[PDB]
Amino acid sequence: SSQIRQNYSTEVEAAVNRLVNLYLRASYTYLSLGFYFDRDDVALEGVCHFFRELAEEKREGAERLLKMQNQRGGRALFQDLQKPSQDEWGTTLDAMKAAIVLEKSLNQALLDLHALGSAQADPHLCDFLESHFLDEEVKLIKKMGDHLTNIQRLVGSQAGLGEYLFERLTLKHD
Amino acid sequence: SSQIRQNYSTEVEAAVNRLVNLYLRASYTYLSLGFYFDRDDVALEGVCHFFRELAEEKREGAERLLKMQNQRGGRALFQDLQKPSQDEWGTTLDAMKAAIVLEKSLNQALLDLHALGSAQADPHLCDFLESHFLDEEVKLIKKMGDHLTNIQRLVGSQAGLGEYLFERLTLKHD
Amino acid sequence: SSQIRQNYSTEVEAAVNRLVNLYLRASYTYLSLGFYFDRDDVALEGVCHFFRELAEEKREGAERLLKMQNQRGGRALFQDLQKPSQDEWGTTLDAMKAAIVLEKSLNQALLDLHALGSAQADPHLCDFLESHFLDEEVKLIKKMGDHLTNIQRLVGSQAGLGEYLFERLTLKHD
Amino acid sequence: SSQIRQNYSTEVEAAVNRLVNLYLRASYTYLSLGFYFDRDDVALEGVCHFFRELAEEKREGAERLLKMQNQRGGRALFQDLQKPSQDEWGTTLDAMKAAIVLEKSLNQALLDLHALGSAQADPHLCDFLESHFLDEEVKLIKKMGDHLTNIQRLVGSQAGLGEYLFERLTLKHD
Amino acid sequence: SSQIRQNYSTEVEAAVNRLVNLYLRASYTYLSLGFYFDRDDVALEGVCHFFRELAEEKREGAERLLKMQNQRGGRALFQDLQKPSQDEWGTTLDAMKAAIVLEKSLNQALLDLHALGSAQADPHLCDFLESHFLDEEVKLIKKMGDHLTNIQRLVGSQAGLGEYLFERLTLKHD
Amino acid sequence: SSQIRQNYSTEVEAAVNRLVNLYLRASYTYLSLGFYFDRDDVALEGVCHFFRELAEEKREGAERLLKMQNQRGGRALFQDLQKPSQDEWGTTLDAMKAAIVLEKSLNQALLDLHALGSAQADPHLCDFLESHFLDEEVKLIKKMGDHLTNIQRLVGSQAGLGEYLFERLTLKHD
Ligand SMILES: C=CC1=C(C)c2cc3[nH]c(cc4nc(cc5[nH]c(cc1n2)c(C)c5C=C)C(C)=C4CCC(=O)O)c(CCC(=O)O)c3C
Ligand SMILES: C=CC1=C(C)c2cc3[nH]c(cc4nc(cc5[nH]c(cc1n2)c(C)c5C=C)C(C)=C4CCC(=O)O)c(CCC(=O)O)c3C
Ligand SMILES: C=CC1=C(C)c2cc3[nH]c(cc4nc(cc5[nH]c(cc1n2)c(C)c5C=C)C(C)=C4CCC(=O)O)c(CCC(=O)O)c3C
Repeated sequence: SSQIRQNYSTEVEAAVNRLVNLYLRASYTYLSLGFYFDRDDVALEGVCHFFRELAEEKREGAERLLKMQNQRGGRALFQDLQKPSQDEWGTTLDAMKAAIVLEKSLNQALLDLHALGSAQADPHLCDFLESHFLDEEVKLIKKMGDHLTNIQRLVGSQAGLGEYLFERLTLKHD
Repeated sequence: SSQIRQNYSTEVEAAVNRLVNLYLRASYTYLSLGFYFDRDDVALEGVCHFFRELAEEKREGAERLLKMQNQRGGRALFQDLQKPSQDEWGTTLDAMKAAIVLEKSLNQALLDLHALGSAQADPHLCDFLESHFLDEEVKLIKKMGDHLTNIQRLVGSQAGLGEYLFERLTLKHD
Repeated sequence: SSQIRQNYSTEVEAAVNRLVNLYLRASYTYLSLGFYFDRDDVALEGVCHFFRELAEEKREGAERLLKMQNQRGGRALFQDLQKPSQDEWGTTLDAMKAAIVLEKSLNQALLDLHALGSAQADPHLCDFLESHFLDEEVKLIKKMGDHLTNIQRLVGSQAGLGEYLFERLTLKHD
Repeated sequence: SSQIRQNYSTEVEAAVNRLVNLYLRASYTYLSLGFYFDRDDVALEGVCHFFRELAEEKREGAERLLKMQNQRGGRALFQDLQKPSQDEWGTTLDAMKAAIVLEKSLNQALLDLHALGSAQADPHLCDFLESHFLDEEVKLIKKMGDHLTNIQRLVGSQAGLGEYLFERLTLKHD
Repeated sequence: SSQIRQNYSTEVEAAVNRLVNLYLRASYTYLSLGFYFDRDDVALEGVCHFFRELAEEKREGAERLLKMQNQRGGRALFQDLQKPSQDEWGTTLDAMKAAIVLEKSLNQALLDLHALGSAQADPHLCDFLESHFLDEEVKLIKKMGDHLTNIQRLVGSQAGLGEYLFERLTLKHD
Repeated sequence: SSQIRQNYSTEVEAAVNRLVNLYLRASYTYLSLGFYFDRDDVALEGVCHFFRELAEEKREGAERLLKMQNQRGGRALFQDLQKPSQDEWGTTLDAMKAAIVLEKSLNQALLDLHALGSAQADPHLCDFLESHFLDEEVKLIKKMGDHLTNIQRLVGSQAGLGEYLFERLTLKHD
């Protein structure tokens, strides 16, 4: 019995350790996506950059859960990281559609972990979770939605030009 | 046939893609190691820091291979990342002994990829590899060896004090 | 027998003097290309600029081989410079397609000279060559490939607009 | 019929395109001369420098004619560049004697093109030519003459010492 | 078996330890040469300075081999340093002729050690060697050759004046 | 008879030339010592640094005797430099014990040369010697003695820890 731990349920840490593997594996899809747009036959650098910073952000979410878990008297247990679920990612459109989903998946996770953190009454969890995680997750998921409208409204006329303009003026304007 | 690729063998990229998975999985052991020393019952922060920067360095080596591979006309293929090969890591001594090895393993890899890069005559590979990889690898592997002498010469008297002094004055002196 | 020369084969310099004429004549195509886009009936200034700096870069590669050759005890022998192999260069697309090739041609040259520099064992050559030449050549040949994807994805819808946007936002964004 | 061209005779551009090839080929002799004094058995660096900047100046004259020609509605046509007319260049004296001549040759050209530009009444030509070209050409041809007096007055006593002093104190005094 | 060493052949270090003694003994000739021109009956300070900095440069090459050798798991073994092979060094001409040779001798050494470093397949050696050693060695050996042309072209008229001018204006002009 | 020399005995210079070889060979032991503590199985960097600066200091003493000797009308004659008298140097304790001695040996030399410089009446010698040499020699020999007390008082309990603390806090405190 680690002289620190208090109010930390064993399921609350089992959930934190799956969260850790979720962030690490979403971080994996993001670099998988990134180098796919650096490819010389896709050549869409604005997009690589979008995804390479996302990958970082996710590794950050991971490191932060690891740190809070050690701070509560948890035992960070690691599992292996499932490889990305597709290799060629298509259009920006399609890449972006895979993305907004990986993000409903992780927000959903936060949502379920936050709940177990309350029905199994857990005060500073039902705050550590929302302040960094729940919140950024909503901002990120709106801005991902706005991107889709935009690339859809563009890439639906003559599509190749839509992709270009979008990466040239969206990641170089706002 | 990607209009870019020239002098890049298919085995040279298969090797680069295993190198990518080697760097990613060594990056995995390093964060596994790091959070283990942030544990409140190990409490050796100097060591967490050592390993958390190493983990980064390795993710860097990875990103750099991914980037050169896309630059040669390669197809970065990803595999899943094997989980760390141990969970509790012991003493700094033992953690450090696991480390100098993960590093002979990756240097050995560089060594074999560099060789296939020449017996299958490959000019800017038999330079991209040494300038970042081969070289840092030697500096890193000496400094890891010097650490062992030091922690061995300390942690062999009354061991607990050796661990402390070493993390307090080595990661806070040189 | 020039009191300097050491380990420098006569074929290694014959190759360096063809390399010199290759760089000088690729430098020639680049200015030929450049003034063609300054033409008032092509009017695509972003492109002239692309090619006028390339022409310089190549004259640089040339001067540098001349200098290393005098540094090894070689006798720089000059030949005349073959005029560009086409006069009107078309579309940016077509101009760009002529380009990525002049560049596989010179990289191939570096590749063959580097090899003769080793099968005829030649240590500081099998380094002078890669550090400036082999390496820049790969970076240049990727970025030329990325350009093609981009102008192809644009100039394939209504083509005239593709050309315009590409020169306006690519050479004025990244 | 290019919607720009006005008062530009076809012979005025044929002359401008030979002028272009004259500047390019004089630029060729100058680098041929330059690397000859970087040779370790001539070793006269002050002189290499003299000629390497001259070579640039000439490439400049060339680029400028190309640019004015595109500005008048001309079609810049390129020809190949005749290799330098000698390989070993001797003494500074002799190198310098080859030089003052390549310069009467190009000034003579300016002189004949300027004339056709008037007997075939051509107003902004019979100014573009003198402002950059005719004028610099006189200053350059005096200073080349002054150099000859000087190296002749020196290199006529015990000659080797004359060469040395001249390159040491002339290109390092005025 | 030193826990560090990897891919380092025993002959590769035996060669590195002779290299160490070569650099140390060339460093010895250079100070032997230096104080000979500080002599009040030679009095040629520009030359002492030339050689005293060369001596340093060589001690540097030595220290650097010692450091890389300890970095590979080698055992730096020292031998005694053979005294300079002449005591009075003559003219600058003669001093300089002894020099360009001590330098073909060490470049030749680099050349042979680099080769054993490859026929006995050794990746980060066949780079540590060229980046500092092989390369500087060529630049140094050209500039030494240029000096000879110069002092020969001077010291061949009335010789005493040639020596003076050369040390006064070469080591005080470029 | 060198027109400079005055009051300089031939034995005074024979002594200065042995002094030169003493400084050069003590400079040799110091680098021999230095790289021994850079070894990855000794790993005591504070000590390498101690000895590498000592080695320099000694080369300085040497260069200074060479310079005064040329200043008096002496003929600096060189001899070869005897290799260090031991290869593995042990403990800091033992390394340090070899050191304080190489220093009584050179101070003793200064002492005997200073004496011959007076019984063979020699005014500016019986000052050049004490101002740089005799004096620094006493300061150096006290501080070497203080080090011994300290490492002895430490390395006599559990010895490995004594070595560590001493190099960590002595070369990083005062
Ligand atoms: C293969 C799946 C993974 C992906 C795609 C991934 C992606 C990243 N990991 C990063 C940083 C990092 N990743 C890190 C440990 C790991 N990262 C790992 C796996 C992944 N990490 C593994 C395995 C690790 C252990 C679990 C660490 C420690 C950092 C650096 C943190 C720091 O200190 O800056 C960055 C930041 C790059 C930059 O320069 O902006 C990315 C994009
Ligand atoms: C072989 C005959 C040639 C010689 C000797 C020559 C010499 C030169 N060309 C230069 C620059 C240049 N030369 C250039 C295009 C060419 N240059 C070429 C042929 C020659 N160019 C060819 C062939 C080209 C096309 C006609 C360009 C574009 C520049 C650079 C202009 C700029 O943008 O700075 C420079 C400037 C070097 C410096 O660093 O100061 C020299 C000396
Ligand atoms: C093998 C025995 C020797 C040892 C161990 C030695 C050690 C040294 N010699 C140095 C500098 C130097 N050593 C020098 C000439 C010699 N040095 C030589 C032999 C030795 N020199 C020989 C042989 C030389 C001629 C007698 C010179 C000229 C310098 C540099 C002086 C300057 O101009 O800075 C330095 C300074 C290193 C630094 O970066 O702080 C050390 C440690």
